[PDB]
Formats: sequence, C-alpha cells, structure tokens
Amino acid sequence: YSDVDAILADGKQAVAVKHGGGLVVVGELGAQVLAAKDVSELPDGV
Amino acid sequence: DVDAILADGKQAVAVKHGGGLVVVGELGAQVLAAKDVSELPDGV
Amino acid sequence: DVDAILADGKQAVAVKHGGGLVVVGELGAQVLAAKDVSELPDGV
Amino acid sequence: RLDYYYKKALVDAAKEMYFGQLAEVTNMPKNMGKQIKLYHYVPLLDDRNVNDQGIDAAGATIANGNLYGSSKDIGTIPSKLPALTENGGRVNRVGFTRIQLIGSIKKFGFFYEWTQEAMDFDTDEELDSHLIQEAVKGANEITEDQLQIDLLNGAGVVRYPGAATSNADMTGEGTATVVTYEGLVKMGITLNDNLCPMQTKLIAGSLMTDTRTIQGARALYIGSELELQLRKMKDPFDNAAFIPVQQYADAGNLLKGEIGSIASFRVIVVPKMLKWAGAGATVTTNPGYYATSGKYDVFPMLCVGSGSFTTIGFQTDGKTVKFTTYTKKPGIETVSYADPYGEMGLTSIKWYYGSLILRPEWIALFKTVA
Amino acid sequence: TYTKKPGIETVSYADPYGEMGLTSIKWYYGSLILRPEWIALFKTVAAM
Repeated sequence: YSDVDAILADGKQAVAVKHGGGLVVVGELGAQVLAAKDVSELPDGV
Repeated sequence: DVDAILADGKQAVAVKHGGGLVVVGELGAQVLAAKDVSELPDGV
Repeated sequence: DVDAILADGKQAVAVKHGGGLVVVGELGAQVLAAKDVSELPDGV
Repeated sequence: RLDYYYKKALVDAAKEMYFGQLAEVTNMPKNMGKQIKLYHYVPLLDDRNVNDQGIDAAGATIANGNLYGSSKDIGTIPSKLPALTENGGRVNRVGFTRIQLIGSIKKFGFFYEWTQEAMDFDTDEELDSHLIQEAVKGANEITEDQLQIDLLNGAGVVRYPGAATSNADMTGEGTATVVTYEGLVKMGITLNDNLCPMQTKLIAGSLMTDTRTIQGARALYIGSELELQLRKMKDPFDNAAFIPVQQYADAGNLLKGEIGSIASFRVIVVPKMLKWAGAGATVTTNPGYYATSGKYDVFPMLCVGSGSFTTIGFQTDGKTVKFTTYTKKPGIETVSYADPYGEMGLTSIKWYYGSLILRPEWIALFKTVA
Repeated sequence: TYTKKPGIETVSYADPYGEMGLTSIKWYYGSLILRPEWIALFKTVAAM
C-alpha cells in the first residue's frame, strides 16, 4: 500500500503491533478466518 | 456483547485505526502464528 | 520467552480485552491481510 | 439475610527470611554491560595451578609447574623437592595461574490487573489492601528462592551419605542413605581446611545445672523434616549428639531459629527449604519414608560460609534487590483507544537479581529420611 | 631472593632489548636431631 488512508479506504482495518514494531493489516476473511474455535467455522474458501 | 466473547473462552484484540475490536481465535491465532506451509493445522 | 519470539522473527501484539499475547507469523499476516479468496497466500 | 458477616479476615503470616540477610552486595555500573568478572588467584603449590612453564630443576620441561602439587604424601614430596646442585643453571621454573569468575544479572517481574466492578461490588471493602499485601509478600518470598536455588546449586563441598555419589544413587529401599554422625563431622573437617571461617566462638560454660559446653561451629541450614533424625542421633559413645539449644542458652548468644548443635555445626531450621523432590530411586517398597514423589525425595543440608555469596545489584542501593512497582488505578489514568472508559487497573513489580558464588566452598550434603 | 627487573639490569648480548625478568629464591635447609629419644611417633590407619 501507500498510506494509512489506503488500508482504511480499502476497508481493511489496521492493528498496531506493540512487540516487534509494525502495523498488521486485517481483512474481512482474515478476521473471519482468525475468529474460529475449530475447523467447522472457517470460510468456504478454506 | 463483549462478555459473551470471554464466556466462549475467546480473547479479543483492540484496533487502533479503524476496527475498534477484532476477536482472535485459538485456531486462528495458531493459524496466524505461522512462518511457512509447515506450521498450519491439519484442518488447513 | 518473548525474545525467542522476536529472535525467530515473529512479531507480537497485546490482547487487551482478556488474554495475553498472540504472536503474528509471516504466513498468518498474509492470511490475515486477505480480502477475498484470491488474496490469501497459495498454501491456504 | 441468613448469616452475619464478620469483618476481620484471616490472613496468613509471611514466612520469616533466613537467607537474604547473609549476602553482601557488589554495585554494578549502569552504562556498561550485564556481567561482572573476577580474577581469583591460586597458590603455587595448589593442584589447581597448571602452567606451561615447568622446566625440571635438573633437566627439561615436565609440564608440571607446581612442584609436588598438593600430594601431601611423604613418598612423593622428597622426590619433587626443588633440590639444586652447586651449578645454578636452571631450576623448577614455577608458574602461576589466575581463575576467571563470571557473574550474570537477570530480570524478573510481576503484574496483575483488576476491574472497577470487582473493587466496587464486592462483599469485602478491603480487597485492595489484601491484594497488595499478598503481592508484595510473595515478591519477598520469590526473591528468597532466587538466592537459595543458586546457593544449593553452587557448593564445592558435596558429601553423600554411605557409598552414594549422585542424587539418583540415594534410596530408602535397602540400607537408607541417611545422615550419620560420622558424616557430619567430616563435612566440618573438610570445611576446616579453609574458606568458611568459624561463624561463632566456642561456648565456655555458664553456672547452671543442666548446661553443656559446645565448640565453635558454623550454621547449617536444614529442612524441618530432617530435624528428627538429627535429634535421635547416637554419638560414638551411644549418648546423644544433638545438644538441645536450651542447654547452652544461658551461656552463649543465640542465632535466630536455632534448634541445636552437632559437632562443628549449629542447626538452623528454615520453614521454606527447597528439596530435591522425586530425584532418588524408584520407590518399589518404600519403607514408610516421607521422601516419596514418584521416586525418593532428596533433602539438602546447607552450610554457607562468609565468602561464597556475592549478590550483584544492578541499581539496588546496597540491597540484594529493589522492587519497582507501578500502579495505574482505574479511571482517567487508564483511558485510551483500547478502553475509552477506564474500567481497568494494573500493578506490576519488577526487580533484578544475580549471584556470584565466589570461592565455592559452601557445604551441601544430601539426605533421604523421614 | 634475587630479582632482575626488565630493563637495563637484564640487557645482554643475548637480549640487547632487555625485556625478560627474573626472581629466584634459594635456601639451605639443614636438620640435626640432637635427642631423637625426645621425638615420638605413632602410626595409625584413619577411619573412612
């Protein structure tokens, strides 16, 4: 990307990395993938 | 509600810029913690 | 130990609303930063 | 309402300190690194002295610059004596060696959190006081094991009961490898060569009826379990060996938490004494020994000198450690993007601990009893 | 005790740039037993 506006404009939210430095960018599937207790609740794409 | 997240044995990470709250799952985190193709669960 | 996490290369963030630390991996970050089924890494 | 709420709470007392008082500190500068080094010098005759400079008095190099070393054998010393002929061409060519001692400083800390709801709608309104009291007391406790773990690990004098040589050797199955009166005196004899000086002077004797006179001794720290074995311990003359503390209380001064004395040791009981739990032999038919966690449990017997514990304090002002606390009370103090309401609190205790164990002649003898 | 410090004191044809040092201790021991009957010795095998 180019700026912190681009990720927000893209819709993807951005979380601040405290230990390591940087800005991890989170998308809808990435969050939807991430929020999963077990194999059952993963996107149809995985 | 946020309490329902913890009751599900689920932790949650705040977002500084534009998310507010992102819920983080133990399968997801274990997926999220991965260098290469080697360290992802059998489900993936 | 946290240094082992950093020395390995994996970053880490802070879980505020309940929990400790989740550790971000290289593939996971790419996995996490995916909009649609054609934006996540090849392995998944 | 179904019951009456009594306000006063039952709070456990803090375990009394026994090891932190015997250590001396060495200040470590800030701007420089995290290690301290020493150059310990050894005697020329000591067998530790190894050096290339070793030319024989009447000859060439023999790779031994310590003459007869520490042989102490009359069949050896005359041969290795620095005999010199009339022609003084070459001689023993003694060498000297110094020992490098390295000490490290590590970091340790705490933290715990509480919500405003927990403090507000709780049955007891003194929750904050109880938490900080329990927190700081535990920090005092944890610091003690930091010291004790190192002291137990580092001890040149390690005598094993019977014919045992390692922790695994010890067992209670057959002839239980326990402390004998013979074993204790040898540890003092080994300690009598040097390092550990005589902690206390010998007791002359006071005018009484039952009082006995004891010799100069060195404090030996023991766990509570092994105390009984020391009590019922027959001397060579089938009499008692554990002189009770009361029999010399009138004459000499008393060290804190004393139970008695054996030979050249005054017994000190420490409530929090770490042990080698489940490190002996497999307990097939354990004959009623309290030492049983999967395998036999090995208990220590520690005798610290006065030159074997140099605790390094990073910025600690003449103390083994300082605790650095940080309280963020719920409210405006903890208002941020994470919680824009401030319904969270935080307290963290950080500290820096390190030890050296210079001149490692502390005595640590094991025992499997009870 | 004889001590030849590095410098001029050890300058020679072998080492014109005197750098080596030296320290030698010598003595004569001697021993005379006037009355051996006054010396008593007891041998013993020690325990353990």
